[PDB]
Amino acid sequence: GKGDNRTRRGKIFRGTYREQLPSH
Amino acid sequence: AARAAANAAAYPVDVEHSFCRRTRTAALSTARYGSREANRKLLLEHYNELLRA
Amino acid sequence: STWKGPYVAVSLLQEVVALARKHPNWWNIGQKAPEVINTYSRASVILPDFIACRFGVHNGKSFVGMEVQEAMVGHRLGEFAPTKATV
Amino acid sequence: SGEAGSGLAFPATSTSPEPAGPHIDLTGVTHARGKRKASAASVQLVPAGGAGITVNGVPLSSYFRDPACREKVLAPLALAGAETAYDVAARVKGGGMMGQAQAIATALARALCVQQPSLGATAGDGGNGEGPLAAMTRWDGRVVERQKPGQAGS
Amino acid sequence: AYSVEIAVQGFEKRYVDMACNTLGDIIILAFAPKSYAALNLAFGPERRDVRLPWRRTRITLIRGPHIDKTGMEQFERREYKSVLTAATNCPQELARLLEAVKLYQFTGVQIKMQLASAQRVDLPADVSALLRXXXXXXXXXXXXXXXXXXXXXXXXXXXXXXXX
Amino acid sequence: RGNVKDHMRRMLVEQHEVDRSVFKAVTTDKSVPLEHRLQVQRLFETEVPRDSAANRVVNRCVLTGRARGVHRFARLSRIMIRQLAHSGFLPGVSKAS
Amino acid sequence: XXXXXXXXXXXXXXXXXXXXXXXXXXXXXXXXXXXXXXXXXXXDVLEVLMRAVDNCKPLMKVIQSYQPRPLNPDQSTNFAVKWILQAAQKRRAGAKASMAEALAVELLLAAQRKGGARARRDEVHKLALDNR
Amino acid sequence: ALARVFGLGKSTSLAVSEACGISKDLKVKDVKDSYIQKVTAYIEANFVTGDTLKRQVRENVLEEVAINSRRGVRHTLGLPVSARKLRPL
Amino acid sequence: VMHRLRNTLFGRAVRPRETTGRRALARPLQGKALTDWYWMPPNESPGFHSEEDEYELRRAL
RNA sequence: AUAGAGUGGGCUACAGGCGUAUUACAUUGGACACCCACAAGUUGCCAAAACUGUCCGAAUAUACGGAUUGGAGUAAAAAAAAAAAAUUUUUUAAAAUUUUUUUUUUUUUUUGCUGAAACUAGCCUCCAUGAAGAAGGAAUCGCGAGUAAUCGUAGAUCAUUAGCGC
Repeated sequence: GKGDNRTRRGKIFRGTYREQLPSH
Repeated sequence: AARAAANAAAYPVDVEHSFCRRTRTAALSTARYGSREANRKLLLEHYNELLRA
Repeated sequence: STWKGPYVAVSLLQEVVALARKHPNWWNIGQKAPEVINTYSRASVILPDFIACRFGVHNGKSFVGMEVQEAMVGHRLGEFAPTKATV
Repeated sequence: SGEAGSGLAFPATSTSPEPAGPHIDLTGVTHARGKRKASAASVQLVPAGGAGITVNGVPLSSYFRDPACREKVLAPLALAGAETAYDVAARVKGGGMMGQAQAIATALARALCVQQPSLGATAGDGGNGEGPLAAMTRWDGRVVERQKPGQAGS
Repeated sequence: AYSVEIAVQGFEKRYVDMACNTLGDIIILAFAPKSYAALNLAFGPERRDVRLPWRRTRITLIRGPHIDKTGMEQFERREYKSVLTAATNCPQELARLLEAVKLYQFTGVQIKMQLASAQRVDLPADVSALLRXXXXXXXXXXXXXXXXXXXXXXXXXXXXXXXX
Repeated sequence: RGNVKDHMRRMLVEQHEVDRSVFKAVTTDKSVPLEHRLQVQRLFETEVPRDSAANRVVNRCVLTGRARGVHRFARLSRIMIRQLAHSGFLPGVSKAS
Repeated sequence: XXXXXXXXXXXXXXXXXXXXXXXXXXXXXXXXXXXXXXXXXXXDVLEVLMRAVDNCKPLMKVIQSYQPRPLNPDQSTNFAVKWILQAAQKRRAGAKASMAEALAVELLLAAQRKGGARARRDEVHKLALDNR
Repeated sequence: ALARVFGLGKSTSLAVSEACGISKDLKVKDVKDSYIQKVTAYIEANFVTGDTLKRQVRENVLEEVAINSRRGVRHTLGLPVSARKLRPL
Repeated sequence: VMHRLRNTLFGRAVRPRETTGRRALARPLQGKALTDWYWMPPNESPGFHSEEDEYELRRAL
């Protein structure tokens, strides 16, 4: 997971460090 | 922990208060009613209510 | 899913109110409720109480009868209706 | 003044076009432009002992803040041997760090060329000439090859 | 005291080019002093013909119908843009402009138009009294352009207010 | 194939207009009613047509009956997009670069 | 005089060696130069590197069949720094300390005409002399 | 800096150390045993020793397989519900 | 704290992520967008020369 | 009935074997901060690797790695107005405030998400358990400059689901 769950890096891999913009 | 400066969001509507520093101008826009003139009525009332401050 | 409305069991509830003609849960604690209850959908959640109820759940080929006991109270009923891929 | 076409198209697998000239302005301050990537840059050169060297507003040592990249900035300036006496005013856009360095290096080279003709290359005499700095005038306009419309396929 | 901006959208550069030239002919005709005898012309140095680049986006396709995952091909849409700039002081020729663009039909080419202009504002006398300087020109109207039988000669027209 | 059956589903999203469903969704997304959301959501998604929620639409193509590989770019499907593209009977979409 | 920069830069680029910053390998190789200073005066650095690489120059190359081929000396430098570095990874993976220490101790030993680089080096020298 | 406890995970480890006062950059060779008594007391203030938890989850999924439930026969079968090499049994 | 005056001046509130049901009103409606998606002629044009049956006529032979 | 609907499965099952990818097996590294470094990308603003600082190197399976499995869906920060005002905390001599304690206020985030319904079988967040794996034989594939590799990034279809696919 390249540190998927708990990092400041693997969470750009899981698309969460970029906080999802509010859209619909 | 990162967000874009230009949120440019959606799923809502408003009067969009904004200022332009380049030309020293405030900007308010229309969004609520279908016709343009009804919006001109709403923002004209908002301008009058703006001057109550 | 507890937020903003946690429980969905409407058709099951219509059948439960059909059972609830003398007691929903042996108010007349439980005595097995011999009248069979046969649902047609397993997306339903399980609500607290509902004990001693003979539930017949659909598997896509039949109806599966399973008696509910105290442990399966916080579950969704489709967890008890498999496709039988045993081997 | 009589400037001319200086440009080149040196690269392989993708061309380039830096149509911008280098020229001296009537303030005694020459201006020049350079890109070596699609990221691009411009310069403005004052013979001065003022603020010294400047890209992007800030002093250079914090903006660029790998040392090897800093001598990639200074390499035409160090090759010239005319380091100190000019205020270096410059602007950049785009890309990645040492691409910005070698781009701003090329632009600084061009401005130094119109300051001193013989050190570097120009279009003053038919787009030809030779000095120590004439090699790094014409930009290395290779960009990335395009990610291949096709497969890994392996 | 009226300002006009015309934006123009196209697919073939031929049609947007003819559109830009013909509306330029219309503007220069619309404020033309055809005779000397009345002499408040606006060729003030606001006036431009700014060209523009586009929105680079490539949209690719499978060539083959079934298996064929080797078979790719790239496809692509172009939008070519110009903006046309002028401004003027009397309204009757502005109406000649709007009726001029009402008549001459243009092929495949969108007309989006910006009409910031001065228009006077009534106030309730309380806020005029409690006034007793910056720009504050803030109306910015908005209109739809589709789903009701229009192939987009839409006119948007923000407004500028004045109440000293 | 069956493009029209989906149009019937779309028409049911609009005959039993989604506003009625979404307004009941408003009161179930409100936490202000302490309860009865379970009663409101108990029915009102069952008396309301189950085939009128906005997930049962699958967005098929319009030229043909394609149900997979559609494009909202120009409301067509890939093989037709290519056929119209080579024909050029489409709004200026040429082979790229 | 510029061949010092040439050999050092080829050392840097061959020290890059996996995809990464040549800043990372550049600070790594400069750390090897300073660690060479520390171990050398512990128990005079560009000096020992230039001596080590000029000790390590394979002048005539051989091609298998066995046929000798004359070699332009820039590829002699280029093979040279290569053989140094695969011997370096041999020693460092055997030590599995950093790589900077390993390249430092190898530049000292190839300066001292000793080590597996020198062994490979002069056997292919003599084998170039063999098959003429 | 007890990134070092074993019967627990890391975040609760630094939590228990913080709950008796151990900061970062301290080693296990630098804690006096009074703080060991304190952290053990805080372990029965916290939950204890993940093999006690492994016994606990043994009766937890014992409860789940006692329910005649197909995740129970997953746990008697070893199938991923999201490496049958490890199981909770 | 000045934006409170701008807020009560303009009547605004935090639009996303609060769970008060207002997002389901202020959302745009997709109802026009869902039914303008298709385009089916009825297979018999009321004007004239319907092609959808001319193809049947051609393949009848 | 090889025709249409309706409800629920199944199209994703799981001795084996094979193909394609990703992630690692560390120190050229992990972590954490930094300025939140500069992009493709202002036309009708936004990253990561790294650079700089700091912690870590015991066969520890390491603070590497992150597969499986249980469990739970929780914190606040900002500041305004009035009354009073010169109080809290140690040892056997000291310390923090000149703001302590009451009322009214008040924002901005927070809410598990999206969907009618997330057990199978989505996804998110946070705990806990921490597997193999210490670089891979025979065999073999791909590619010689802004290329491999490594690093993000954004577009599609899409209610949400692409982490690895394209």
